[PDB]
Amino acid sequence: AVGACVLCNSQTSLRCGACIRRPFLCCKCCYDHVISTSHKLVLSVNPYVCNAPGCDVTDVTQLYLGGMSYYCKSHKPPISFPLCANGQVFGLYKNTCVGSDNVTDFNAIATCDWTNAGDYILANTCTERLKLFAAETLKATEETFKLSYGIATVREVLSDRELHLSWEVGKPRPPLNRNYVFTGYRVTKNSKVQIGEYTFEKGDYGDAVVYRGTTTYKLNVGDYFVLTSHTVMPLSAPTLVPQEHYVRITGLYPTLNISDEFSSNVANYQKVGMQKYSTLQGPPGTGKSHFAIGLALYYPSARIVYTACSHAAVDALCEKALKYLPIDKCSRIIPARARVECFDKFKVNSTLEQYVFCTVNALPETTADIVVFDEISMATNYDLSVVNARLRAKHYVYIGDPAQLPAPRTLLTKGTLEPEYFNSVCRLMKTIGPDMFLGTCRRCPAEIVDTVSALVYDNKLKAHKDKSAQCFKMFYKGVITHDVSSAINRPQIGVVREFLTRNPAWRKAVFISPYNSQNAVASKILGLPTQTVDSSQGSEYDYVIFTQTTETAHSCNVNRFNVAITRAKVGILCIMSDRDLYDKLQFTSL
Amino acid sequence: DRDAAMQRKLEKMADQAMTQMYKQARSEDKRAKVTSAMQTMLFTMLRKLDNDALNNIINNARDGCVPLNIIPLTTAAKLMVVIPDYNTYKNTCDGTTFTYASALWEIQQVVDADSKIVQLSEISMDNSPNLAWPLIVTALRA
Amino acid sequence: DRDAAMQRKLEKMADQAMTQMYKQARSEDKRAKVTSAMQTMLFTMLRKLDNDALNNIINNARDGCVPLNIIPLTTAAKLMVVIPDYNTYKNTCDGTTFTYASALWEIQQVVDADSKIVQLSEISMDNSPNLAWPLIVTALRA
Amino acid sequence: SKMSDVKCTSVVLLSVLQQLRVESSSKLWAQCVQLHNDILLAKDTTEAFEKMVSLLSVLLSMQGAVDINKLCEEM
Amino acid sequence: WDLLKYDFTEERLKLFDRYFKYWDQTYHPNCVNCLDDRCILHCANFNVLFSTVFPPTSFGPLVRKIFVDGVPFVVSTGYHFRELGVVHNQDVNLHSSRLSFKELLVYAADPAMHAASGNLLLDKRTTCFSVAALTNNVAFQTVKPGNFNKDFYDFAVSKGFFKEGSSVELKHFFFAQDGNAAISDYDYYRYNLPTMCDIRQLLFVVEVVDKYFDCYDGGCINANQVIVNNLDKSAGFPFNKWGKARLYYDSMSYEDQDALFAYTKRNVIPTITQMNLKYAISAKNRARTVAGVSICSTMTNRQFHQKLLKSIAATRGATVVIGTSKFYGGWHNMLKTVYSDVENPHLMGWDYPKCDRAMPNMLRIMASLVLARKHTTCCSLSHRFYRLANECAQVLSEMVMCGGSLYVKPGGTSSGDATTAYANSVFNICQAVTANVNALLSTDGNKIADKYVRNLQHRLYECLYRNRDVDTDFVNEFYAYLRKHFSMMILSDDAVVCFNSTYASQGLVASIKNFKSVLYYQNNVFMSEAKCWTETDLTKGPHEFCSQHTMLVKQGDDYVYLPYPDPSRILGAGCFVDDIVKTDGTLMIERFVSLAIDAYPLTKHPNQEYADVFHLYLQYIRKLHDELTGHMLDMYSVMLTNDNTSRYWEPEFYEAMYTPHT
Ligand SMILES: Nc1ncnc2c1ncn2[C@@H]1O[C@H](COP(=O)(O)OP(=O)(O)O)[C@@H](O)[C@H]1O
Ligand SMILES: [Mg+2]
Ligand SMILES: [Zn+2]
Ligand SMILES: [Zn+2]
Ligand SMILES: [Zn+2]
Ligand SMILES: [Zn+2]
Ligand SMILES: [Zn+2]
Repeated sequence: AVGACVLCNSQTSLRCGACIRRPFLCCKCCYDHVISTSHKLVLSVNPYVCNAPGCDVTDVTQLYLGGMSYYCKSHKPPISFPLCANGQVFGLYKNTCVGSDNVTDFNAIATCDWTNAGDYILANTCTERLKLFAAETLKATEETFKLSYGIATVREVLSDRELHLSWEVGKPRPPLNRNYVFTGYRVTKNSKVQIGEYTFEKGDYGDAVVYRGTTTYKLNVGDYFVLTSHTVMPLSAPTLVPQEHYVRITGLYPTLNISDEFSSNVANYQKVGMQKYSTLQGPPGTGKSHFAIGLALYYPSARIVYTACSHAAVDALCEKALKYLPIDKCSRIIPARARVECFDKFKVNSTLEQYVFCTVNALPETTADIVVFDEISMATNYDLSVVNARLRAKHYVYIGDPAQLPAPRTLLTKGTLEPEYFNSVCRLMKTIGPDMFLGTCRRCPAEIVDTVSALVYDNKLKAHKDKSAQCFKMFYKGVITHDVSSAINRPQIGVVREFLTRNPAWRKAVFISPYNSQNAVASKILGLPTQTVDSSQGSEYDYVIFTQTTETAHSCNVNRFNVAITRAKVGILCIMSDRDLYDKLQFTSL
Repeated sequence: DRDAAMQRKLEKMADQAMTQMYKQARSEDKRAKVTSAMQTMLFTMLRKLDNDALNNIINNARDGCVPLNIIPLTTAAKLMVVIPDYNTYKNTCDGTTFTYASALWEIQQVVDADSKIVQLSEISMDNSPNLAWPLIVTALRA
Repeated sequence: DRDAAMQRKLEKMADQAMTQMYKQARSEDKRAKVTSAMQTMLFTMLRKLDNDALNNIINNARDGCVPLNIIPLTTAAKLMVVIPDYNTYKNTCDGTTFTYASALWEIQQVVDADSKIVQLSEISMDNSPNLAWPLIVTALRA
Repeated sequence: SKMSDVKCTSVVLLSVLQQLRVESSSKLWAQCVQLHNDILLAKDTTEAFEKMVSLLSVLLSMQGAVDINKLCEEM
Repeated sequence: WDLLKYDFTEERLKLFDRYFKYWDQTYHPNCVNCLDDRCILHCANFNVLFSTVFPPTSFGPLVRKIFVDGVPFVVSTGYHFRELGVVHNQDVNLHSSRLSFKELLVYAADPAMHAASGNLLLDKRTTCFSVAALTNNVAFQTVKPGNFNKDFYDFAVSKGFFKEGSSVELKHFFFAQDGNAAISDYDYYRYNLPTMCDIRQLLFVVEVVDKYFDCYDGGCINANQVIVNNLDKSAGFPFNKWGKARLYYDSMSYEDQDALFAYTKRNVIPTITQMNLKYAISAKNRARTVAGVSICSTMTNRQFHQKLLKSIAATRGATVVIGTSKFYGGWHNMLKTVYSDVENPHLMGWDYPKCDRAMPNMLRIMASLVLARKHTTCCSLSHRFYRLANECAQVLSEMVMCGGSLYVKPGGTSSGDATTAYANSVFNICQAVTANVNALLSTDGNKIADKYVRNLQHRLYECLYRNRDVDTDFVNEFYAYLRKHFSMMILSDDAVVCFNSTYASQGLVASIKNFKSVLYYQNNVFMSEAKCWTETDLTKGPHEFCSQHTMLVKQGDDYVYLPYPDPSRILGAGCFVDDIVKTDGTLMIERFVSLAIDAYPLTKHPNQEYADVFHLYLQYIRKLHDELTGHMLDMYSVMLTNDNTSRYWEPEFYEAMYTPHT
């Protein structure tokens, strides 16, 4: 079991033991890491524990090598020599190793608990192998935080689709949505056995936890629930494959008389051909996700994989391809588990079609000829590393905007992450500028662009529309109730219910609220399609009913508000909560 | 001498452990990277030969001008090579002769990616954006 | 010295007897597994017989013995013809029915050497070069 | 050594073609094998180089199986 | 002919009374009635002729529907051999209860179930009769090329090898093969014709060959005395679907192997034998195939022949030099016992073209009847007949499985049975004695000046064509003549002969042209005289025997013969290896130690470019060990404490292998 040191890529055999990911480390770097922090456990081809019959000494500064085993200070044979000596912990390839100085950064990456604001800015301006290691340890920390959630136990079964749950005392309740799957148990005497993978949702009336299940078992009183935790796969591929400006287009053959719609995008298509990876940045609704379909129709012999981190972003791409691209030579990939329903009009799960569509986590190991990664703001360096490990291709086009809302980063609570730290590509668009840029709002009415080009994008947007007189925003305080952690606001659903009998054309509008639970609970009063702001990024709607639930730091986030209000194609109703933001936009009063 | 015998037995077992661990590590490493090592070895050997036909077909295959079948040896047999861009056409073709693999070939027929036949007078510095690349040239050995 | 070397010899011998007991258990388990595999092989080859024609020819022998070489030739239901080139194909099984072993066979499939299905409209004198010979034509007894 | 570098490059080149699963296409593997065995039993360097061109052109014929612009870059 | 008619005894008797009517010796159409192993050669030699007028589908096993606990099997209860006539089993159980391990082994080995439950096949790729096709699709098996060992090749051209006009050049490569190799190589059994042999002459050449095999001893041995060399060697078909031969030598306790072996002395077990394509370095691009014979045949043949076959390999000084090493002065001693006081020696060496495919069935039956003359006491007569029928059903004319399809092998030895180098040696001695008999009889007789030899020609004709009983006085006298003037040395088909040259010039002993004639009428191949050498000068030794040339060097204080290989072979074993991990070098220093042990005598060769091959291997072992300790000092920081590889690059460790002390 030999490997490569993370921060100098020398050959080595050690692995730090207190770090969650066990990064391979060369000898000098391992001494630097175990002499400064408190990570004192090291594993070679065998661990560095004391091989006494009974002894617990693991601190590598203490152990000695004797015979063919490592003994502590009080069991060493007189033919022995210290490991942690001379500035080098002894491992294989000891004298062919190059020291480094980044051990003042690798310590901070491997030591921190990822809660402060600075750890993400350090996980994104380091070297590439440290970017991969930092992303991997962040994924591992987010996974082992899920073990800190409570444990459920059934009190009674009110109905076959209505359980009743009591949570463990002193441990926080998990949020109840289809992200978090639980496993059942009947552990009494008598069968400490999993009885199915379930998932919950808080039913409207009573303390009923309406559960969906894989199996068809009857649930007793004693059945109890434990959250599942997914092991983090280690990652290898670089975040950004190195750029190589070509002289002339390779692998792509352009087209004769593409269309009259994508005629103004031809120069950017030639630029995509010339480079290796290119980055596109535009304010919302300005042709970014349209540009990818135009890339499809400008290089018709080019096999393309479209990818995004959500499912509604890739579904917006799927709809645009349904409108434009030929539907026989297209596809769509859905994972087997699939707690959420996806777009089903393409020949699902046929990766050999010329135009594949996928979420970045569920990609299959394949090739392409140009791969389009839409919505890079919602991507972490784990996601870009996964898309660089699976998909091997000739050109990469990263499309997205940093001013929309990022990956959530559940651990981050103290501070704010500027756009140039969201991942590597968003840093590239905020360091040197994007390779391709298109700002002109071709989707939203000019009222929406007039109020959204003053909040984030400082007066840089003009619309190919006019004031469409269907942009209403009202100010109603909305006395809130509290769910698990995602608040629910009854009286604002009430005023929306009033705005549904008294405006008939709007019954096709889509509900948008920053909280998942209110998005579930306003379907049973209204019946409209419902979408959360975080998962609404990239798909537009004819009419949008937005409801600011609470006055907080989350729902009064201007990026979240911007991606909320720039999805209405022709009409929007915005039930606000904050006074200043309600004064910041310029709608009708209502 | 009893203790020195114990030391000799221990160092002999250490020596066998070193040898067996090295053999296992090197053998599994060699059997892992077998595809890439063989391809790198092949192209090292191909550059070492310095033949003027192998160099020509490799320097064409870098640009994108690869043959679609096995290159023939017989006089007056058929070879179909794809030419991706006009400049690659200009480097290899002249009039109707076609200089490939250090041999002269007589062009018979140039088709497009839409499988329409094309005359060699359409292939111009100016009309080429109106073509449908990559051409497939069917030629015969001189 | 006597007792300690005695116990060292004793525990060496006991570990030897344990190792040979392990070896015997592994040998007997593998014998059981091979006997199961042979028995299931024989019983599947029993179920694959064609018992009508086989009973007819065995009951038509004057002793009950028939040579093995004519068990398939008069009771097999599938005939696989392997054909190396086109003249052989034209002479042995031209068309969709032919004759062999004094029966009439109907061609149910033709695959090539690559296990790809080849339609009967392909096998002609001018498309004979592009087929991956030999051709395996599977026919059924009519 | 010029004759006995083509006799060894045939060995390496046919090993590369076999690792790329040429031999699942029988009509192509028959010609690659025939070119290999003809190079190995050759006494004149000209015919060995022509058969080496024909054999290598099988490897360049398959587009994405190798990455020729990456392998030739290091030289 | 009736399709199911398998018993042609009356037709054979009608043919024999129509053509050979006044041939007075008895003819038993079924050889199971015969009286000794000289009435088996007689009646077998007749049935070789007659069985070419009978339909070819009527030979092979005779199946019969038996019942095991109520379920109907079809299993083989006999055989109908082309040479041996009809042979019936004696222990056939038409209603059996259960299947033990022995009965299960027998019913899975034999081809009655496999051919009876497969699709009919018509393979136009061959001419050999095709029985069935077990799978639904025939299998095309390729042979990959060998892996290049580029480090050694660059070391070799660094030392100045492989230049233009070199006397040492690569000719031994790893040749690859396309799909139809195994069935375009099995097709070489079309060179096997049914040859009737001259039976009044074969029944004398048998006695002289038996005199050549007189000093050894043999018999049946019990199953606990059987020594298997390597037990991880595959067990043929169908037993390789579940394990190696280790499994079937571990599953059957010695009672269950003795019971199987005592079963084959009263029963015939037909057996399927695979044809494996060989992957090894060679000089010519024809594919080479080896017949992997079933463990049900190899076990019993090992018990039957192992005592004789391990007493041939342990006798030094005989004609059959199998088991005499070329190391430690063994080659000198072999070459000195060839020259056992022949008068005016010339060495001669011949070459059978297609030795294992053209070899007739009668000479393979003679080889198996000479290897089984040692059982005068341990076996009865019918036991020896049923062992002959088991060899002819499992080895000679078996069902060959060639890529998912059962074909009928027409005849000639299969290179993988338990007695193949030795049965080949008996065939080789038989052809040399037949050449001498033809050369001595075909001489004029008035021109033979030596009154002893002319009387020997007269007595030889009389003992061939005028006696019916073996004349041990003259058989001993003619064998003494052959050893005095035609000394041989035999390794399975490589023969070196040290014949008297005045005699063979006068015509009283076989020259090359007599072997050309004998192989014409008794092997159906033409032995071209560009593969048979004649060395008139004994201080150069045999020009080639067992692929090693021989040279007379000065060693110690006296002159010895030493074997040296072909230098292209040793360099080809360096540069081209058949597994990827053998390319590494540093793991394989024992590979280069063995190659340098084989290439040591090239140092004493006078061509300097030959003598550099040994120093190339010594310098390569030194470089390999230097870079090995370099890497094992990097991986650790301590060199190996004890290291005795320092002697593999001194020439004394290698020169000690060719000095006669051990
Ligand atoms: N070249 C164009 N001319 C006119 N309208 C366009 C053009 N390109 C895109 N649009 C419109 O603008 C909208 C932009 O959609 P999309 O590409 O999804 O924006 P985003 O990528 O910001 O979500 C599309 O609905 C499309 O109808
Ligand atoms: Mg978009
Ligand atoms: Zn650590
Ligand atoms: Zn390091
Ligand atoms: Zn201790
Ligand atoms: Zn007889
Ligand atoms: Zn016996």
